Amino acid sequence: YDIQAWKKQCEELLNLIFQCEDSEPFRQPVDLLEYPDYRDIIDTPMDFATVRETLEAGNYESPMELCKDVRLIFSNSKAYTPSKRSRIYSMSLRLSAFFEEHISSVLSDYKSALRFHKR
Ligand SMILES: Cn1nnc2c1C[C@@H](C(=O)O)CC2
Repeated sequence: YDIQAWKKQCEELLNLIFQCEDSEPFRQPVDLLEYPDYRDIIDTPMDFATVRETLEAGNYESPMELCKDVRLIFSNSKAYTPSKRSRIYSMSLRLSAFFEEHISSVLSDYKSALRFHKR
């Protein structure tokens, strides 16, 4: 019932994501010189270094807020892809399945900890 445990769990999951070859297109903001029309389609850019920095600055209040920003990395890739069979989009799908499989217990444990505290 540790209410704060999600933070280190999320740091460790981000470490696994940064080791994954599938995360390379998403580690830093999308290069606007390489994709000149990117901001014509994407309203809110997001990347894993921004998620890690926000976590490390103490600017997430819960793992749900972190999960919303990671999900935005994946929804931006899906909105920007010219094809659902593109290389970078295909990497985003695999990485999203890996993230979702690992974040489930972090969210469950955090919510259980809040419920125990409320009692
Ligand atoms: C920068 N980026 N993020 N997601 C994607 C891309 C490139 C896009 C394309 O290949 O034109 C496919 C999906």
